[PDB]
Amino acid sequence: ALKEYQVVGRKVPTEHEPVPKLFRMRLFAPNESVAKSRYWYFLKMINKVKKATGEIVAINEISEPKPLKAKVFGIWIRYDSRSGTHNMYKEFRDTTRVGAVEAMYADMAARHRARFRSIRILKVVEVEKKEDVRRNYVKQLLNPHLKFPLPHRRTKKVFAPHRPSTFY
Amino acid sequence: APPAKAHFVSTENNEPVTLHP
Amino acid sequence: VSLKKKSKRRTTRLRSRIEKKAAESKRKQK
Amino acid sequence: SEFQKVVVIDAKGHLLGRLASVVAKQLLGGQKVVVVRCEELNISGHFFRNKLKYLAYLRKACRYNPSRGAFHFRAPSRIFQKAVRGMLPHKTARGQAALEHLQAVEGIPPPFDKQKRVVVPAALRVLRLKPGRKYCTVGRLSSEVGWKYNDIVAKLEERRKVKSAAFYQAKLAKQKKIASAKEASPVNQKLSQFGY
RNA sequence: GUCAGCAUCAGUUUUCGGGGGCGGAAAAAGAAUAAGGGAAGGUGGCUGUUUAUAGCCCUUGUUGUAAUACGUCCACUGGGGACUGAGGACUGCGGCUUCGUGCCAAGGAUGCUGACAUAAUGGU
RNA sequence: CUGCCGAAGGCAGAAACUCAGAUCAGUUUUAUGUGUAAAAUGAGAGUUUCUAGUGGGCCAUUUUUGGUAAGCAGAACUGGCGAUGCGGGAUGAACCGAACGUGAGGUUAAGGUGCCGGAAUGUACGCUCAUCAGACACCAGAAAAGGUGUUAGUUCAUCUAGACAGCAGGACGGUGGCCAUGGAAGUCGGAAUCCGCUAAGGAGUGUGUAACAACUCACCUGCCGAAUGAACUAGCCCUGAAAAUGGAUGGCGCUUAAGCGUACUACCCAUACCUCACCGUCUGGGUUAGAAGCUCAGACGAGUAGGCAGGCGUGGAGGUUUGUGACGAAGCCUUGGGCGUGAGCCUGGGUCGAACAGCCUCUAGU
RNA sequence: UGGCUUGUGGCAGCCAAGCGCGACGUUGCUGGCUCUUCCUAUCAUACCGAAGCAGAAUUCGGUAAGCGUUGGACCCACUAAUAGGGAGCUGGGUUCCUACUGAUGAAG
Repeated sequence: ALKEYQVVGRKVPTEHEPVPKLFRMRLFAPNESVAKSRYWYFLKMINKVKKATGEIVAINEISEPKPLKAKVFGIWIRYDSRSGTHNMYKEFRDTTRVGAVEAMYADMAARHRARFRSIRILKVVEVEKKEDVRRNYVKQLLNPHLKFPLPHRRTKKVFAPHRPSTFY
Repeated sequence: APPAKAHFVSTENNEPVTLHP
Repeated sequence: VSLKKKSKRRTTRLRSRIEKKAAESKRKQK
Repeated sequence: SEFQKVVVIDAKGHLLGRLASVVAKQLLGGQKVVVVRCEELNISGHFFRNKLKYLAYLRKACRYNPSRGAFHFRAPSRIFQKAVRGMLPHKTARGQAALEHLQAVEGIPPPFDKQKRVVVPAALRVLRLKPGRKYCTVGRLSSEVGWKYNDIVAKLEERRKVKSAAFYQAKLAKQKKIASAKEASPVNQKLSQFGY
């Protein structure tokens, strides 16, 4: 699965730069090693800081402060496509930022044939205001009187003696 | 060259800044 | 049943020839 | 889920490929299988496409002695047998013996209409097909590919359902009598703490 | 002589279970209980409002030094199954034992028992 | 017959002796600019001498120039093949794993878990319906694009001052503006295309009329109450042509997949990996209590050309076995038994009738 | 022995959806005699759509390969039509088994 990490890093201090600036990024990766490499290439492509002359100063996994409250997360991401450039913004209702990112990765691999390396996440933000929600299906979930029967009921022990119920 | 030794990295002077790709 | 006019399965010369000439196409566009 | 000598499967509402695969695995396990009522097997895909599939199957024939050419079987039971045997190693003695353990029939003949008929949930269309999907019936594809015994089976099935309904009503009445005497008996409440 | 069963072991190995530390935001949550803030997908009330005859969200205190969760470790431990028994007096390295021809899971299996012999194994 | 070493597109081995070395490396650092020089790791490193076989070619890789509808041609390096069995890709000289003694057990790689087929008709989230779907494999030839198929997005639009649509109505009067004509009044046809009114009626969007007239939009008002529209991108789907007997994602078949994409577990097995036994080769230690022997330990095992070593069998000769034999030699047959990895050897039974064999040497029309 | 192959020519300019190119457009000039089967890319026959199609006759296009596509020296007749292709024999020109078809035949 995925875990959210904060990676703080800087280049090695020298005489030219006695106090190098400290760069922190919030990013998602299965483990710390992938997170550090994910961060290093991001730092290379944004600020041209080489991996050799830099160092990861702080690694910290982050847990969801309120995993028991359903939230709506809007995700700004950039995609590499045939043209090599695209921008998308999706909304997912889930109780955890990590799960929202996992759902985003599954949806994009399902729709646009996107892989982990092809997807770079710009921002995952929480949308508390109902009006700020843009997606109609999210608004459908947010309606106060939501109700619906179970979808995809679908139901070793081969050779059942009776016919299936698949109803109530 | 040996591996880099443990040291300190004071941030009160330069607090970490959020970077987004 | 296949239900096709052209077989979906390919011959070994044909499948090998794609990697022969697909690589050359990348050489040409380079 | 216990080894019986003979398993009678009422193929109504099942999917041809899924039921064939389950049956083909049971035959290699060494179990006699009787698949009754084969004119009710369901196949995914709309009827016109399935008939085009079958009519393409007729096209396969020898250019010398079509008598030795492919044998196109039109009965729904034989259609199921062809599906099953394609999932078996019938070129060997093991697969050939496995085929001998399968009896696929049209309707429910009298030797098997008085026996319990289990169903396979892994092949049932209701549990395995998304609602709103077009399908077809083998007993219908057979009639428009050459099978000429549809009316007789339907008539003999209406008779069978009438007789079975009369039998069930008699058995239900006897079961009601036994059920009424059940709570009348005392030990059924006296020491029923074991859950029975 | 043949084939078995079990027990105690040694080598290899697979599969469940318990106990205990140690780390992270000294988990995050959560519960219970005191402040303040905000409101809703607006409850009682009267479409509109701010806990009332439902409640929710945010911050802080507290119960607290809570648990859990994951990671990690134990020279902590309880079981189940399978393959193997090479070597052939004595030394060696070790632990108990007061030393002891002392004992021991410590430089490679022993012990107990049963059935069959016209059967069983093995060969063709 | 077996074992060991083992290529080549100057090699591999053999013998003769250096130093227990800073002596070399299909290597990486440090310094100076792929060259050179002076830390890491690994390895015992070497020198002269002679002597078998080969000096070819196929495939792919990255560096360029000449190129054309279109491929293509010529270089350098790199590997694989060739001497190479095994697992998988339905099967295969060049694809993915893996380098091979005889076995037992465990675990995997690549690929897989609907049935054929050993292994989850597992879990979770999406996409897709194809009257000639997909499982294909940079989807590269057709390829540029079409679609009132679907799901997502990106950028601009109006919207309880009532959105789009829908019904009701207005959509005018100067004016039949002017040339143009049988007949043209906005609408056969030639430049616009102005104005009074507005909330709006375009010298007029189309149909139509010989000409008219009449209807429509494009433009506004009444009712009606909420979202709606346009242009692009992405995934799947249809199409983007192909013939000639039957027909192939390998087959059966599969449509909340057994197709496509991702994520997570569980599971399957190669000669591969690990533990053990055994065979052989090499190497190392020890051995005065068949020395051509004994003993302990470790590593290793494809193999063509080629090199080295040890054995099995056949005819004859010398020596030996107080050797075997008419109470049955040799030979031959055999569903008998035993030994050796093997060449082969011994033996039981039957037949048979007069010679034959082991050991150490010699020899060859072996 | 290319998933080959088929219906739309060559040069220049103007645009210009867009990314110096730039698509469509737009303008400038000179071998025959008999034989089994298959494909449709249909000549005729069947049924349809369009056209100044009044009728008759006809043109083009669609589904369609079920069934036909001749007789004589490109020529001239017949015919509804004389459509196009794939997978035993002869002329002028250079100096065993297996298949196919019929026939028996032991056997639950």
